[PDB]
Amino acid sequence: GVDVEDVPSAEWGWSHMPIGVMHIGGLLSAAFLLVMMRGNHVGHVEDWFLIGFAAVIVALVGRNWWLRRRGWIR
Amino acid sequence: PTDAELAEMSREELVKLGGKIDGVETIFKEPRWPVPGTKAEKRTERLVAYWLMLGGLSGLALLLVFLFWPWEYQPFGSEGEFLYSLATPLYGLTFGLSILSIGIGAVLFQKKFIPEEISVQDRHDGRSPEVHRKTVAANLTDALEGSTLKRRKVIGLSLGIGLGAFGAGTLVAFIGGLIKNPWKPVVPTAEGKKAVLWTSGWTPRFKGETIYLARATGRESPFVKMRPEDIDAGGMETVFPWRESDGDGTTVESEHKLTEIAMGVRNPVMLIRIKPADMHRVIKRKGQESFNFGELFAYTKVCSHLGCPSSLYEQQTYRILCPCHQSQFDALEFAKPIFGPAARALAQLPITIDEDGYLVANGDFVEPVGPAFWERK
Amino acid sequence: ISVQDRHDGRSPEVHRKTVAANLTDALEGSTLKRRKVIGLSLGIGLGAFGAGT
Amino acid sequence: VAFPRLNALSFWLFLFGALIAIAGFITPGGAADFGWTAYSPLTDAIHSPGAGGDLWIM
Amino acid sequence: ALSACSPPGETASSEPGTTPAIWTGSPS
Amino acid sequence: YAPDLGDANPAQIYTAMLTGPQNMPKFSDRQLTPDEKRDIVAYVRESAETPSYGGYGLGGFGPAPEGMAMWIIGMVAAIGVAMWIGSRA
Amino acid sequence: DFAKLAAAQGDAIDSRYHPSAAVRRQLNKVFPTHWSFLLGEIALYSFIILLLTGVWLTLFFDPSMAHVTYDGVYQPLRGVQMSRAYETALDISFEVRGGLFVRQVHHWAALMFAASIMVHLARIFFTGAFRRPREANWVIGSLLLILAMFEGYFGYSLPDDLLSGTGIRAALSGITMGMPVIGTWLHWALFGGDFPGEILIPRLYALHILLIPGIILALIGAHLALVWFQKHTQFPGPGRTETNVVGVRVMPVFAVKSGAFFAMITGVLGLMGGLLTINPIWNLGPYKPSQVSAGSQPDFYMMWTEGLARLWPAWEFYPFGHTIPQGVWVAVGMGLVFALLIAYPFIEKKVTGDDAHHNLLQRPRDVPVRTAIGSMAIALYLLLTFACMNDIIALKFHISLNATTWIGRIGMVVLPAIVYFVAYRWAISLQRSDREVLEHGVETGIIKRLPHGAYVELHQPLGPVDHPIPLEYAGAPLPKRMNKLGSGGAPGTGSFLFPDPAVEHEALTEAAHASEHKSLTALKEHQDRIH
Amino acid sequence: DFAKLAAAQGDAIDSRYHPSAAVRRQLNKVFPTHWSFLLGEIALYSFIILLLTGVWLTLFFDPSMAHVTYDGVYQPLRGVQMSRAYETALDISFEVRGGLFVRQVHH
Amino acid sequence: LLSGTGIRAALSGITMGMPVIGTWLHWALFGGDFPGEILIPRLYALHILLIPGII
Ligand SMILES: CCCCCCCCCCCCCCCC(=O)O[C@H](COC(=O)CCCCCCC[C@@H](C)CCCCCCCCC)COP(=O)(O)O[C@H]1[C@H](O)[C@H](O)[C@@H](O)[C@@H](O)[C@@H]1O
Ligand SMILES: CCCCCCCCCCCCCCCC(=O)O[C@H](COC(=O)CCCCCCC[C@@H](C)CCCCCCCCC)COP(=O)(O)O[C@H]1[C@H](O)[C@H](O)[C@@H](O)[C@@H](O)[C@@H]1O
Ligand SMILES: CC(C)=CCC/C(C)=C/CC/C(C)=C/CC/C(C)=C/CC/C(C)=C/CC/C(C)=C/CC/C(C)=C/CC1=C(C)C(=O)c2ccccc2C1=O
Ligand code: HEM
Ligand code: HEM
Ligand code: FES
Repeated sequence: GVDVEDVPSAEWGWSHMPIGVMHIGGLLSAAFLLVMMRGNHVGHVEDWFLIGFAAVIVALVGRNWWLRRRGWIR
Repeated sequence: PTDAELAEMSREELVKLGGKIDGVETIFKEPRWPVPGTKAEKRTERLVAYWLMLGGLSGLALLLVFLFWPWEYQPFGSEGEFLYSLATPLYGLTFGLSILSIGIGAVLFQKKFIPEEISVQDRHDGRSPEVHRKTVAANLTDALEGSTLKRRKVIGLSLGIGLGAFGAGTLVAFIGGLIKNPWKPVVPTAEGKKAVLWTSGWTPRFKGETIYLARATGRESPFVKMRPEDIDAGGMETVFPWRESDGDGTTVESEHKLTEIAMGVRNPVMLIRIKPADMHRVIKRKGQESFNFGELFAYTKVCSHLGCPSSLYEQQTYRILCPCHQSQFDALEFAKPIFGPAARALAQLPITIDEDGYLVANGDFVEPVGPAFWERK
Repeated sequence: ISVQDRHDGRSPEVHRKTVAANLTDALEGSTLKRRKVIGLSLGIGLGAFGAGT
Repeated sequence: VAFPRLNALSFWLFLFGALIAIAGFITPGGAADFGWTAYSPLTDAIHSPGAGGDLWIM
Repeated sequence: ALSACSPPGETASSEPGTTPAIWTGSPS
Repeated sequence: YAPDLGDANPAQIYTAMLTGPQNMPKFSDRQLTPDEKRDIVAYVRESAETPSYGGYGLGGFGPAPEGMAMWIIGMVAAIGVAMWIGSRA
Repeated sequence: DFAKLAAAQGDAIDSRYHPSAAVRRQLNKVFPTHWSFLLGEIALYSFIILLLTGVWLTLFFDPSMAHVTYDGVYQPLRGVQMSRAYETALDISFEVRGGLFVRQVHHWAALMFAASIMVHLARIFFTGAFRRPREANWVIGSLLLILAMFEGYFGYSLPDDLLSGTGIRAALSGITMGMPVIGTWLHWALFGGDFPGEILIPRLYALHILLIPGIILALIGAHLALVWFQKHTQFPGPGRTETNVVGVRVMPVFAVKSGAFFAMITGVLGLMGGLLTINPIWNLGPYKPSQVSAGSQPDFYMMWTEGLARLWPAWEFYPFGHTIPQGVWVAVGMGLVFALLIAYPFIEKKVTGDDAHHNLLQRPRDVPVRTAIGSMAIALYLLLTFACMNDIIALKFHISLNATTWIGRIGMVVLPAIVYFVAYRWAISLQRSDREVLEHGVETGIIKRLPHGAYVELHQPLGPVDHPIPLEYAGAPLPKRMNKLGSGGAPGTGSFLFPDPAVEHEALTEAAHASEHKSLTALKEHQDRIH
Repeated sequence: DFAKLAAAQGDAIDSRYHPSAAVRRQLNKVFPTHWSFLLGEIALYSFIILLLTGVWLTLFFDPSMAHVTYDGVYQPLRGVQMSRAYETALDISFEVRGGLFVRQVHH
Repeated sequence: LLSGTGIRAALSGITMGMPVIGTWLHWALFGGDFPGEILIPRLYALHILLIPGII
């Protein structure tokens, strides 16, 4: 799924992962970080850390998906 | 090659022929010291010799140190404890040094004197030649077809049935000695016979049994009754279910009972005296509103996650902590798990005092104590 | 009723000659025979380690 | 530059020293809380005894 | 990787409860 | 945390048992009798002052420093020896 | 005198068993000489140590859970009630000359066995040696890894001390008890009843000295038989091809190298068993269900499991009248991991459709996706391992326990993704560096200022020049320093203090140069002729 | 089904390991049929049994010389000082289903 | 009782009675006098692992 210009040694071994796997992986990782807010803990600093990391992951996935959908990123 | 011309081959030619038979061609092999009579060869020979000699002298040191060093354990803070502490490091030093030096000498001999070679072997892998594959397939098919088992369905069906039945019977008669019902009532109780997982040493046995909270003195009479004023506020105690009929460790049956109560996995109880200035902060569990005796609460010392002793009492936070997986229960909220992988509260033991004033258990745990299982709740 | 040939006793001469050639070639090309000190120290060290162990 | 590898060494020493000094927040006592000037008696083992100050120093 | 469930029998209370009575033990 | 007990003289151990400062349970003179307290003091001092017999005590914590030592000494040395014996490419 | 004896013994052996053809075949077998192909051998040699010391330990160990009073030589446990296994372990450590040394060598050998199995697995996975025809050999290796993990677990559980007993109670009891339908049945089949039983230690002793060692011995035998008759893989190189093996014959280079490596590994293990303390049981005391210690961690090859149990967030289920505890997750976790380790070659075969016979290894940089996955798995394993040790990390490095717990929880998601991304880009960038070297030639580090002011670097082409003709990548490593191609010259021969006469220097240097040219020429002729 | 499956399994085995020549050499090995040449076989087969039952016995035996009081089901020995090994042998005989049978088959 | 009598008569008496190294062999094997504590475990390790492995 890659070209010699992108991955020089593409003929030699497995060198492409479909972007769907990465996109759903990011969404699932964000969902896991969010769902970890349900549990047993008095404090709420960890909830904000989870929310921030989930936001960063969702932002990265959204930007990558948007740029592949518009043509800039391939 | 014939015997006559084999008789007239040099050793190098014979090695070449032998390698060629096996599929191996040594395309390079040259002596390590082509130039005779140099000082560098002498130096390398003496280096290998010195490494092997160090190995020999270290083996001798191993023999001598093992035989003659003072090895017997020496008590704390006495003379001869330094030599005892050095005993085992000296065995390790001598043994490892000897064998490591021998290995180094062997590596150096290989790298410096054994001629460097580059041999090439043919793999001959993948599919077998068609003659071998066809002959082996024909042999197997001929066995199966001459057996005639295919055209005899009654014999094949009977053979399958019999072998399967014998295998099933043997497997059952093999594993069956290990299979134990965990719910066979074997433990007496003031309500009949009950399963082990439903009971502990705190379970009363004759409907009015006085079970004392006994501290472990860690000594003849390792357990003793204790009074509520024997715990200062903010202090923690590990108590065990001890009855009058258990004894004091003198007689052998008394020691057996005391051992069996000290080794009960669900026996230990954590007894904590809350400071009164914090007794307003106590939130009580439904159905356990009357299990504490004033400032003294009693909980199980068995974590509800995986059964480790949650035995770290932080008084200024009233937090029970289990070191196995870092669970935190709030002792002010009926030992509710506030952190970690624990999701169930620690059981609370009802306690009171008897006529003499000694702390006793006011009944049994109102739930199973240790880690959860299928049949819980 | 099947009959198989033993093919036992000594090996064919080619195999014996080539095996002897390979083994003596190893021992000779290693040149350990003309290293008296290396051989002696190897024997002493191996024996010392064996006795100690 | 005169020493191209010593240059990269300087940069990485920068990065890792800065990270070490900032990692004092990870400590429960917190990072250095005695100012950037680090005046003497306030910085002793008695006054400001946490580990964030030691990470600051190193 | 799923959600959490509280134990059905682990609720809190508001009743303060009575102080435990002095204990007496049957002879056997 | 609960600190390392090695550098503490007996009176500090005794008074730490006797008056639990912070998140230490308080061990009164009837919960822990003076003879019990002295036995605990003796054991703590003995454990602080005893040298390791098997060699170098890797901090006295157990399998964590042991695994770190194996990965950083034993495995490093083994891999280095393999690199010396073997070849690259 | 010994030549006649050797000839007569060989004649007798050949007349009686006629092994000449087979022995010659085994002596001429060619093994590649890469250093990484030695990694597996470490796991072999330590295992042999584990046998030897193990047999020694069987002469003094009584694996009885019966309770006795010590009355030994160790004063700080005099009069303490302990099991018979703990007392016999104490007697080994104190009452038998060299018993402590044998115990420590045994435990260190177990640790090296596990670690070397892990490093060998990394080699096999990243080089792609699990590919056809070597999938079953990967399956056998994975089974050996699991068996070694559990064998070491049972081993250090054998002396019933506080730490090992706490580990038994946590893992082998709590996790087993909580399994959905058969958990209590498994627990009562294994322990014979409740956890603090009377049969556990003898059963584990039988499993650990006889059953699991026998299974591992049979699996290692089958493993090495497969490696021997499915000849070793190799990296692409000058004289290498899918249909050959380039290296050294067994006699005598390979045999001497393997023996010397065995001796050196035994030396390392002996030195560590003497100079470093491992599992000082007498400091822990006998196991007691009422006591536990702050530093509760297993041997490192199990640590990840505990880390998982430390990080998974208290997720339990309550179906109709039944409880599914948190520990169940951990069990499933392990299962999945082991499953995902056993069937990896088939997963990659399905995903990439690559079902071709492969004898030439792959450099990890040439397979960026598999390298990224392997780095991801290594990062996750390391994170779980350190999360197991987060109490010690919290104590030594000032950080709160909740901080390490939440760092681990968030990390087991964030860190593997970052490591995947970095590894993928790093592998492709290594590919690009290889291409740059192949297309411009090696950078020699020498800068010239041309008369018009041009600062140029001197490039050393690896092939002919027209500027070099760009060579084609052939899956092999490339030189990037000039000292590695011989430009650094040779020092004056001597003894590091005194030179040899210049005639001897000339003779040796000329002979070595001629030999190097002869070796390269032979490889070049073989490469040219075969291709 | 079980013909094409056998052919496919044979092809896969031969492509991965190419044992056809060696396997055929093992299938064509001729063995004399005299009855006495079976005697050694007996010594092998019983040995295999000794392994299997033997492993079973290791799941319940405790090899200790520590003194215990029996306290079991077999009445004629209750309250008798014995060793832990003798106690667990009695437990194999009486407490485990098929334990006595496995013991007797093993001996 | 029967196998213990057999151990005493053969493994102990004959081993003890041998010349020069007899009692040394007995005390190495039994770890002391005949009614030792490391005899049954030693025989168990010889019998389930060592001798079956050699065999
Ligand atoms: C590949 C395996 C395929 C075959 C598996 C073997 C067949 C399973 C059933 C066993 C056959 C029955 C033999 C006796 C079983 C029987 O009938 O048990 C009764 C209650 O069974 C029942 O209703 C049915 C049992 C339900 C099975 C539950 C499945 C859980 C399994 C999967 C988990 C165990 C895993 C074992 C792994 C081994 C770990 C160790 C390496 C009540 O026990 P209990 O009243 O305590 O009395 C005890 C005497 O039974 C008993 O012999 C004993 O010897 C006496 O001491 C006595 O305690
Ligand atoms: C293979 C090399 C090993 C050489 C062994 C060969 C030596 C031959 C004989 C060995 C005899 C044993 C040595 C002395 C006997 C001895 O044990 O001395 C301990 C001293 O220990 C220390 O700290 C000193 C640390 C200095 C050692 C540095 C070497 C450590 C290496 C092996 C670590 C490398 C791995 C790095 C891992 C991370 C790298 C990756 C990032 C006592 O320290 P102490 O002052 O009492 O405090 C303790 C506290 O835990 C506490 O304070 C407590 O209160 C005290 O009770 C006492 O335990
Ligand atoms: C989980 C986490 C975030 C931890 C952070 C704590 C920490 C190390 C903070 C340092 C400050 C920071 C973040 C600096 C960043 C700059 C960088 C890249 C620094 C790199 C240097 C680092 C991080 C070194 C730490 C290495 C580390 C954490 C190792 C694990 C600790 C282990 C396994 C200790 C085991 C161990 C112990 C505990 C002993 O007591 C002992 C005693 C005697 C001999 C050996 C040992 C021994 O090996
Ligand atoms: C892969 C193989 C093996 C591994 C990983 C392993 C691992 C271990 C470990 C880590 C210990 C703890 C020792 C201590 O802490 O003192 C142990 C104990 C023990 N091992 Fe092994 N072992 C293996 C094979 C064997 C074999 C083959 C035997 C017997 C022939 C054996 C006999 C013993 C005995 C008797 C003990 C308990 C005695 C003691 O702890 O001192 N082991 N094992
Ligand atoms: C040539 C091989 C073997 C022989 C001749 C042999 C012989 C015997 C005999 C005669 C007994 C007495 C049985 C009784 O009176 O109850 C016994 C007991 C025992 N055997 Fe073996 N055995 C052999 C191999 C094995 C193996 C391989 C194991 C373990 C894998 C094993 C495990 C045991 C155990 C644990 C006992 C004691 C349990 C009991 O006495 O009930 N044996 N052996
Ligand atoms: S057993 Fe207490 S947290 Fe796991």
